[PDB]
Amino acid sequence: HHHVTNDCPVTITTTPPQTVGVSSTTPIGFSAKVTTSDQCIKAGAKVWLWGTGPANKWVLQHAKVAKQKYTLNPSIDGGADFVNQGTDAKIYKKLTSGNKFLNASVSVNPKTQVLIPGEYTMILHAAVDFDNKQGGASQQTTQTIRLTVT
Repeated sequence: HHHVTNDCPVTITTTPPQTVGVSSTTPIGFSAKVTTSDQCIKAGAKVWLWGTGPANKWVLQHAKVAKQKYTLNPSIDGGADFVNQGTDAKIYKKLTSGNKFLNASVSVNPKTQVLIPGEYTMILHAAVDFDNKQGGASQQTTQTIRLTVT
């Protein structure tokens, strides 16, 4: 029903960098949150979050060794959805004035997923879809989540 004349921002935050010991058994949480401007929410903006893995799953990737990685399936807030009823892990949410954030998280369980020392990064992509004067448009950005082991 509405279009904007300044493109919607895509505003993502993530968990700050974490450090853990190789022998820790505690679950490690990582989360991301996406929003946009109040005017874009009024206009009907839809925000997105996705990873770089198969089916847009989130990948915690060792800096040195290509094959060392964990592909993680996200959990999302109750107002968000997965693409195609969950056949893909890409996430979207139509924001509203009473519900302004898309929130999602993953977890590494050291008990089932072995912890190797070193640096890990996890790339997340976020976007916002809206209409401007030329019709459908989107802006996207990226942020990298970090984990240091031992």
